Amino acid sequence: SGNFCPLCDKCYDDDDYESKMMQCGKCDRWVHSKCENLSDEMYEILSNLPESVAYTCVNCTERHPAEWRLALEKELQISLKQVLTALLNSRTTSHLLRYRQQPLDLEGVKRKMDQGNYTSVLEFSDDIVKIIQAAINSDGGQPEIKKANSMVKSFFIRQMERVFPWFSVKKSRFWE
Amino acid sequence: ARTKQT
Ligand SMILES: [Zn+2]
Ligand SMILES: [Zn+2]
Repeated sequence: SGNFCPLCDKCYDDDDYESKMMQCGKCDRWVHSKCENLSDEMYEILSNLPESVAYTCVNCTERHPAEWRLALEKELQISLKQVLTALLNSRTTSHLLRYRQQPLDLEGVKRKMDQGNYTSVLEFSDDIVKIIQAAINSDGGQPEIKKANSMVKSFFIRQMERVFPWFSVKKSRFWE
Repeated sequence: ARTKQT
């Protein structure tokens, strides 16, 4: 009916799905997300990798870094970049946000992205929400600007929900 | 990768 996590030795029931754990494809043991030093974001992303990418515990992993760790790292960057290129390639948003005049604009977001400094979906989305909301606060009551900013806002939210279904973009602290 | 969510 159960066993113990091979790392922390806490017990678990085979039928208890109210936990955050991964099951090793080789020994069948379950390991806590925390025991692999995985954040909640990474656990969600891991849950979405292809079935062909098996999780393997520390005991059953013969080659380090484990294949799932490589796939997870790449999947995160790919997913983030996906959203960023879609914005950079969007005429309207690029127009209004890529170049302005800590990321002050989408170009700043890219430099950060390229330097490999983005790990958190929350931080990435927050940086973009800040840029969008900043444009909105300075619409100047100009109606064509508002319509435009409202459109890039919905576009961003849709891009985020599709790439990161488990993430609440609408809850961002930076929306006003 | 199999998780409790999978
Ligand atoms: Zn554990
Ligand atoms: Zn194992």
